[PDB]
Amino acid sequence: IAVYGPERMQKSLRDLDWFLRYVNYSLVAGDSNMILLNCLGLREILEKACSIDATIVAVQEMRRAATGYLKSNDDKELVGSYFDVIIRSLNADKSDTP
Amino acid sequence: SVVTKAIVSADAEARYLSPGELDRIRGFVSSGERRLRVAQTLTESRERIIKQAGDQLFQKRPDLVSPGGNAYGAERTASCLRDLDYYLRLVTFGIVAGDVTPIEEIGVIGVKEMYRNLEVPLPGMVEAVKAMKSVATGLLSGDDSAEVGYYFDYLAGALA
Amino acid sequence: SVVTKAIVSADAEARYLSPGELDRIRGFVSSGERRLRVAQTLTESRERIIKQAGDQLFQKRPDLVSPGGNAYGAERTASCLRDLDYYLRLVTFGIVAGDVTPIEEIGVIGVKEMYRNLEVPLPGMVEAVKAMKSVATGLLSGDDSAEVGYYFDYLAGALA
Amino acid sequence: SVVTKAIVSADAEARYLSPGELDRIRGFVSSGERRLRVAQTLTESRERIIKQAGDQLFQKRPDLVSPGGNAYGAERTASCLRDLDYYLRLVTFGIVAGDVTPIEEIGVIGVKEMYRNLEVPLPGMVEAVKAMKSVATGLLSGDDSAEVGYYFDYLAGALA
Amino acid sequence: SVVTKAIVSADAEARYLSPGELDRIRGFVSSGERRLRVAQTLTESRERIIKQAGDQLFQKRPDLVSPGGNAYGAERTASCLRDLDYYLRLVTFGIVAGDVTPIEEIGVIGVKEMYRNLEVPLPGMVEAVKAMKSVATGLLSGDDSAEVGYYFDYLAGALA
Amino acid sequence: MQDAITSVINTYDVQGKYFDTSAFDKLKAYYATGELRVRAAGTISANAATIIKEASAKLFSNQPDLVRPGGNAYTTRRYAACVRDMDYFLRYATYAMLAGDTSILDERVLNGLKETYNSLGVPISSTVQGIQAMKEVTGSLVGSGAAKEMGVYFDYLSSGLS
Amino acid sequence: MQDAITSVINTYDVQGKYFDTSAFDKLKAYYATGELRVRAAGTISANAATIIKEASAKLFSNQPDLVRPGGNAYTTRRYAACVRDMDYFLRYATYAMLAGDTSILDERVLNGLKETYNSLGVPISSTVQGIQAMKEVTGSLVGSGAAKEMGVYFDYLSSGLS
Amino acid sequence: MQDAITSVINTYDVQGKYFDTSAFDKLKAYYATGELRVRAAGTISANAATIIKEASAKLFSNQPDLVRPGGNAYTTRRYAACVRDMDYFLRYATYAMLAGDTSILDERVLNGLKETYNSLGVPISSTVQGIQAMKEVTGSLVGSGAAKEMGVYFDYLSSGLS
Amino acid sequence: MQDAITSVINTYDVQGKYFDTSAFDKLKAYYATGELRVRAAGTISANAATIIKEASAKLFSNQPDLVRPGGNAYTTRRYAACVRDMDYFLRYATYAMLAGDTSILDERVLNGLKETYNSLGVPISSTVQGIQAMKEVTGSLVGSGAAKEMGVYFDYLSSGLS
Amino acid sequence: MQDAITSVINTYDVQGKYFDTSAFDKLKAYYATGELRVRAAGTISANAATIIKEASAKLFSNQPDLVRPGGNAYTTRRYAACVRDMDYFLRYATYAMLAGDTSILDERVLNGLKETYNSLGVPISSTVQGIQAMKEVTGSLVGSGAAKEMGVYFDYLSSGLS
Amino acid sequence: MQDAITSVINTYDVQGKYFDTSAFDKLKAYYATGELRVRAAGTISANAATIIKEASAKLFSNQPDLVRPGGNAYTTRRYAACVRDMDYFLRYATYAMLAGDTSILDERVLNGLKETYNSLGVPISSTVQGIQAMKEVTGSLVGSGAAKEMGVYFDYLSSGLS
Ligand SMILES: CCC1=C(C)/C(=C/C2=NC(=C\c3[nH]c(/C=C4\NC(=O)[C@H](C)[C@H]4CC)c(C)c3CCC(=O)O)/C(CCC(=O)O)=C2C)NC1=O
Ligand SMILES: CCC1=C(C)/C(=C/C2=NC(=C\c3[nH]c(/C=C4\NC(=O)[C@H](C)[C@H]4CC)c(C)c3CCC(=O)O)/C(CCC(=O)O)=C2C)NC1=O
Ligand SMILES: CCC1=C(C)/C(=C/C2=NC(=C\c3[nH]c(/C=C4\NC(=O)[C@H](C)[C@H]4CC)c(C)c3CCC(=O)O)/C(CCC(=O)O)=C2C)NC1=O
Ligand SMILES: CCC1=C(C)/C(=C/C2=NC(=C\c3[nH]c(/C=C4\NC(=O)[C@H](C)[C@H]4CC)c(C)c3CCC(=O)O)/C(CCC(=O)O)=C2C)NC1=O
Ligand SMILES: CCC1=C(C)/C(=C/C2=NC(=C\c3[nH]c(/C=C4\NC(=O)[C@H](C)[C@H]4CC)c(C)c3CCC(=O)O)/C(CCC(=O)O)=C2C)NC1=O
Ligand SMILES: CCC1=C(C)/C(=C/C2=NC(=C\c3[nH]c(/C=C4\NC(=O)[C@H](C)[C@H]4CC)c(C)c3CCC(=O)O)/C(CCC(=O)O)=C2C)NC1=O
Ligand SMILES: CCC1=C(C)/C(=C/C2=NC(=C\c3[nH]c(/C=C4\NC(=O)[C@H](C)[C@H]4CC)c(C)c3CCC(=O)O)/C(CCC(=O)O)=C2C)NC1=O
Repeated sequence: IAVYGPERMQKSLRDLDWFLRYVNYSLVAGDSNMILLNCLGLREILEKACSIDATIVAVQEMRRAATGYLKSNDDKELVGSYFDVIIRSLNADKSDTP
Repeated sequence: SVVTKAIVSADAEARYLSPGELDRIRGFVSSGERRLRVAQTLTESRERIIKQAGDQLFQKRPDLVSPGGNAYGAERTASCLRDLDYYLRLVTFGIVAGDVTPIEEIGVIGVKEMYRNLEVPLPGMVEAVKAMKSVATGLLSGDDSAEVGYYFDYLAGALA
Repeated sequence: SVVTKAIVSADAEARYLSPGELDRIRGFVSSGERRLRVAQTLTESRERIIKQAGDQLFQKRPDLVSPGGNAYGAERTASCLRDLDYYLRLVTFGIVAGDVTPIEEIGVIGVKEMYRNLEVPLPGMVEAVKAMKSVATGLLSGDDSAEVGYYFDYLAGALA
Repeated sequence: SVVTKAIVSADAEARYLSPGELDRIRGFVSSGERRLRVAQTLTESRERIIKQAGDQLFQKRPDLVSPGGNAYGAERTASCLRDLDYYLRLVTFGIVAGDVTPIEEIGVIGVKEMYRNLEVPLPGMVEAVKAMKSVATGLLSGDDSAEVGYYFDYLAGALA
Repeated sequence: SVVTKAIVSADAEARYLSPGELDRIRGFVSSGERRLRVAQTLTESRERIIKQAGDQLFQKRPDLVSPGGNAYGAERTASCLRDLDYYLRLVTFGIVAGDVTPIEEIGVIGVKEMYRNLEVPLPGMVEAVKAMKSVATGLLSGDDSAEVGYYFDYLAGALA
Repeated sequence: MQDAITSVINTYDVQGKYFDTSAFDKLKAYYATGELRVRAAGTISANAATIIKEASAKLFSNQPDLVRPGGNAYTTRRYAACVRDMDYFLRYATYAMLAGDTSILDERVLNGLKETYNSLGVPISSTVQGIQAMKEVTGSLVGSGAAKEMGVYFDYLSSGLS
Repeated sequence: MQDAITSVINTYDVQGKYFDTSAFDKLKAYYATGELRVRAAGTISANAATIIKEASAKLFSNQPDLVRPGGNAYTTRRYAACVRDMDYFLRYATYAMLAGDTSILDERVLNGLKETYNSLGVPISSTVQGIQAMKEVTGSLVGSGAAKEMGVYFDYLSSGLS
Repeated sequence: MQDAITSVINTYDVQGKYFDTSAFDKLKAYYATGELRVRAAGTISANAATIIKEASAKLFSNQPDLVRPGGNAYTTRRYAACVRDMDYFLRYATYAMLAGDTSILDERVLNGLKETYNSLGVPISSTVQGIQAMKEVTGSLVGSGAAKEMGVYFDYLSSGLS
Repeated sequence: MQDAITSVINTYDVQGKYFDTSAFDKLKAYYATGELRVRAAGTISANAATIIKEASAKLFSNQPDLVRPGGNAYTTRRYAACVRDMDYFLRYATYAMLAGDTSILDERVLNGLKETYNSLGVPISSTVQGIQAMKEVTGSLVGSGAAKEMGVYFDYLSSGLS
Repeated sequence: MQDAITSVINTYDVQGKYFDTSAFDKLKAYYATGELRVRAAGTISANAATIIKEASAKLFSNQPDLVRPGGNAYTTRRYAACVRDMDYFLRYATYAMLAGDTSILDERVLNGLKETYNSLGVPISSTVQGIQAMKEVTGSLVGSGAAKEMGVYFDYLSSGLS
Repeated sequence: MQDAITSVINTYDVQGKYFDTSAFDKLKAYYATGELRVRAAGTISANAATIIKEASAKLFSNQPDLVRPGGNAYTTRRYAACVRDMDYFLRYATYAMLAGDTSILDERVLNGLKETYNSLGVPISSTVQGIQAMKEVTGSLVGSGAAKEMGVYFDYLSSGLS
């Protein structure tokens, strides 16, 4: 935390809250399209002042946590897909953004 | 090339070459000898340029040859250096042609989605071509260096 | 203009200027001194050029100033010579511009419609601009005469 | 009318009317007196043509005025006769115009959608138009009957 | 500005500038440098002036920050001090302009209706401006403070 | 568009009435005038280029400013655009004369033209003077009756540009 | 109506920023050229009638058809209105030069001027020629630097009209 | 669009004049700066991504509300649109600097921009702040004289939006 | 366009917070009516032609002058255009009912409707009456529970015209 | 102007008929709603300045760009102009509500407002947001029944601007 | 559509090799011939009208039956088509001479032309004779050194049509 800085830490926390909030919004809307589109260019924004591996680990952690509370196979797989879209977009932007 | 673009532009309006177009072709053919000098000097020292281009690329971005990187492995690093060789050869072709249309037709159109299929990071490509530009402009004189570096900056912008 | 042409060519496909476009702009601004010298000579000698060109045109084609002709009369001969002054001014404009764009935008678009609305014979205009090319390139040196002749010859072909 | 068709055909081509078109207007205005007489004959006999056409239609198609029919009832039969009156007026307009353009603008465009929204059978309309054709062409002479019959034929084809 | 005001006065009378406006403009441009220094003095130490003036205002009128007052709360107090910042910037604009035209145009026209919609007490604004004037005249040296006071005076008269 | 026959058909269709004596008189009037209209139309079609030449020469002789540097008709392109406008005015005046009605002049020439000239900076007074010159030139070639008839539509164009 | 100082004030107000070094540089440049501007404005004010007389004479000599019958400057009232317009152009060019900005030209002179002249029938090219006549006449009286300064405003008027 | 050469050609074409000494002085002055302009344009083409990135960083640091919820940069989509507009402004400033005239800035960028942004909800003031950030970044990379020249066009864009 | 879900999501996204109790209440209310609204939309989709038939019959019985000469619906073309407009209103009311929002009505109907009906001379009051007639017919066809939901959007259209 | 009773009177006058059952039903509907209209009108007249205050505060909180430097509402003058426009909108919406017809909104407010705003540079989107803010502010004050009646007139103003 | 430079670029890129000394010499040859190529192209652009004049005259002189009724060129349409074919052939020959390669003839001239003439029945012999008529004349105007260069391209067109 100390080397990362307060401003970057605020950005990281609000971004985790952001991922969770669009997961909720996508579940309500019925399509994960907002997550997909807002993640199809996020990696190159993040790389210089962020760790993409750290972000992928964080999104996997939220996926596991949210899957924990559901206690239903279909709900678990649906939320897992809505987090897999984040992971997949981050992995797809290994080269530049489309 | 300059002649080809001028001919295409004239053919677009179904007309002859304009006095300005004849002048631009005249300027191109007048300085062709210096372009040949530049291309010959770049070609003669290709293996150096490639080797230390890889050197600054890998020292500036150790993660590429770090485990999990795109360039890890002898074969994958060899393909890295071969891509650098391709682009140096394309730059020499552009020097000869007097414009960047060989770079366009060979190695720019569709480069992004190709390196998307290859997982190849485009910032890594930009750093590699910038190292190539620094070295090549270093071997050449400043008057040459400016026009040689313009093609490399073009390639870097295309990859970026 | 050459610069404007390069900029619009770059802007068409949404990019910064290519090395070839920068090279042609560099060549254009490198030739500014001779362009200004030639335009200065033509402006300095506008009266002499128009006088001699009108004389040669009217001697070669007496029917224009013959009764029943288009240029018959002092006022119509004055209009005839005023047109030559117009086109000499446009040629100087195109010389400083580096291309025939001012010439075309001022005195080539719709010129056939205009001269058909005036009963002005197009072959007469071709002969007039050819004579004015001869007179003008007579004054200028060998290297500059060719590049002025390119402009005059474009204008002649445009009228023809 | 004929003049309007010729003028719009020339206008959409950015040209003056051709001599063939001017011959069209000449021949059309030559036959003006006959067309006016035909229209006057039909206009003076409107009330009799409506009743005879209605009688012929209902005798040929008793279903329309039969119980459960579309024209069954006094008001519906009156509306039927009113439609016949409209189309007779339209035929007179087309006669004076020299083409089916008034019939097409006032009575043909959207007629099928109209009568579908009014659950009015189209075969009944065609039979009514044929009946009115018979009644109206009965009055006129052979040459005038041949002219009016074609307007009624266009109406019948439009309704079918 | 002084120049704009003189031009407007001349235009209202449809006359060129007389020696009076011309030499007052000469005086204004001669004294522009010291006006720039005075503006720099207030610009460099703006936050000191704002904080001191806010403190003095709340001392004189503690009811503004008291419960039920308009400045109650940290956010509303911040908005108060931001308004004071606005007016300080406008006063520096007036100093560099040499006239109260920027102050009047940006912050005096419609100030009553705006502060009425916000329910801001105009008298409280008056003591705020007076506190700002006291501080600014404190920082400035000698005659300079004089003219600065004038601007503040105008602003106070503008708001009361 | 709308012509005299179509105009009568429309005015009797709106009110729902059949043709009466007055309508037949109007139709007969148009039918009688038709032959003269066709002769005039052919004459103007054959001589349109000459009419434009003479009217343009008249206008630019009276107002040389329009073709000198700084004038609206100063270039080959702006001059050609001017003579194109005059050609269109003449052709549509011929169309309206042949139709017998001024509907085409409204919908197809004048609807939006004056705002177009205000945006472009075209002098509309000079344009109306050129239209009047076209009227004067056309009348001599068409004769007295066709001159009155075509002057009706030329004046309609001039007043519409106003 | 904004001068250079007002323009800087506005570009700093719209950003909400206080003045910094660049703004002081711009205002210092204006204060440096202010003395030249004031001297030129005084010279033009003292010699305004002479400038108008010389320029009107030159224009009517180059285009004599204006003051002859059938020209737009043929009557006492129209000649008076012509020299009145030249007085406008000179006075407002003096204002724009003193302010250092061409805003007063888009703002009090050239707005709707083309439409006004086109409605009146005033020649535009001839008016541009008169504006030049004033430019060459004024340059000689004001000297080389003041002529270079006033030329931008005279050319502004000419380009706006043309 | 037009460059300095075309601007001089037009200002002498509307007047019906050949190039005089002042015109050749202006053309020579433009030709003198051509190599500097080409060098600056090539440098900015080489460093466009760096300039856009660091200027966007400066803007979003000084305007944190833009990227927070409710701000007009709050999503990756909306952020990407912002940085594309930044690329627009830098590219057209480079074009204008190379041409030597602000005609392209008014024609292809500034015209209709405020209306488009008002329709979209974009904050014009923050866009001006981003443009000033562009100017600050670009000056260091291009050097003193090129910084003055390119800052002229960034100021023109800012004043057009402001 | 928007729907109820998009409106709620944007309301809570611009603030930056998760769905509160009111959000879940609105979503529950929207979802509860969903099956009734889908049944109504299917009934209207299968039976649009009928609804248009009785609605137009009621309108033209209440106002016969519309379909008599001199009425805006007196022609086969204008009658067809009238019933086509009725079909637009029915279909867009169905779209809005399914969306739960009136955004589609503002975007794709009311934008340009007043200009259209004022240019064409269509009576706006009679159009409001026709929309009301479609309201009663649709309510009779789809049941009272769906009748209220559809009448909300029919009333929106009616108040948009008048 | 015109209200609901005058609307019925005018349609029956143009048709030249005495009142039928439908006219009396419309009049009875207006008489039923009139007392609620009067209550709402008195409520809004009492709380006009308040309603304007919260609506403007809400709009400038949702769109802080307007009041900040470089925003259309950034000046004492421009802010006061915005508040004046909002007061006009509220008063004329109250007039329309009490009348039962939106004709006064068409004539006094909407006929010319779009062109005025487009020439002034006012953002029409933000103005529609301000009208919606007034709508939702006044709905809580007038009560649900009166809120439903006032909403149609606020929607009418919003659609007229859009 | 490739010149000599692009031709060697492609022949070296396809094998994946860098330029050799022989490649540099072959480039040197074209760079040396470029000036005479440009001069020949300029003279050809100058006289293209004249070569078309004489080529049509000579072709219709040596073969009489084409212009006469029943001939391959017997119409004003077919006459214009034939002269246009000569114009396009000569322009493309000039293009190929500038480029120094015959690829442009394949990719814009012989691309579908041969079977087009076969379906149209155009006599290949007459076209080939026209090509000799064109080149034997153009060689005189361009000079022997440029004549031999134009010869290969004209012969290539002949062999393609043959
Ligand atoms: C839900 C859809 C969505 C997300 C998440 C999103 C994130 C996002 N984070 C940003 C900044 C940032 N984001 C981060 C890092 C954070 N980023 C996270 O993925 C990590 C968990 C974490 C660090 C480990 C940092 C350090 C910044 C500061 C600016 C920079 O990186 O250059 C920005 C650029 C705008 C700004 O500078 O404020 C975006 C667009 N945008 C979206 O439309
Ligand atoms: C002349 C036009 C042209 C180009 C440019 C081109 C690039 C190219 N590089 C490839 C492999 C590769 N290229 C690279 C190099 C990249 N990855 C590293 O991180 C660096 C950042 C960067 C080089 C500086 C690597 C690591 C591979 C191996 C990828 C794989 O095998 O999946 C491949 C896959 C096919 C093969 O290797 O034979 C292509 C097509 N091909 C072309 O026909
Ligand atoms: C700057 C672009 C430009 C050009 C070129 C131009 C040409 C031009 N030439 C004109 C007349 C004329 N032009 C000519 C010249 C022709 N007579 C002979 O046939 C010769 C072959 C030939 C001259 C070499 C003559 C004789 C007239 C007088 C015709 C007349 O007034 O009846 C006119 C009409 C002037 C008027 O209103 O009286 C124009 C506009 N105008 C322009 O704005
Ligand atoms: C000038 C162009 C035009 C036409 C043609 C036209 C026809 C028309 N016919 C109508 C009704 C009718 N039309 C008919 C006629 C049908 N009955 C039988 O089935 C026959 C097949 C057929 C006649 C031969 C009948 C019976 C009605 C009354 C039906 C109803 O009550 O809706 C109506 C409904 C309003 C009214 O009754 O006045 C129209 C508008 N309207 C126009 O503006
Ligand atoms: C979904 C958005 C949309 C709307 C709203 C719309 C309405 C619309 N109605 C039109 C015509 C028309 N609309 C009507 C409407 C009828 N007149 C009667 O009096 C009734 C009161 C009323 C309906 C109950 C009529 C009669 C016309 C023909 C007008 C004419 O052609 O002169 C037209 C002109 C184009 C055409 O004729 O097809 C439009 C654009 N179009 C659209 O794309
Ligand atoms: C550049 C010229 C200019 C000025 C001056 C200006 C004043 C101004 N004052 C405001 C609010 C305010 N202004 C004040 C200041 C008051 N507090 C105490 O009562 C004092 C009597 C007084 C200051 C001495 C306060 C407390 C508010 C907040 C009111 C609220 O939040 O409702 C606001 C609204 C800010 C927003 O909505 O975000 C503006 C625009 N606007 C301008 O464009
Ligand atoms: C740019 C490359 C190119 C060219 C030049 C070309 C020419 C060409 N000539 C055509 C007809 C024609 N071509 C010719 C010319 C032929 N007949 C005789 O005069 C001569 C032997 C010979 C001249 C070389 C003629 C006379 C016609 C019209 C006769 C017909 O209808 O068959 C056509 C058919 C379509 C049309 O004319 O609009 C084409 C496409 N096509 C191309 O892709």
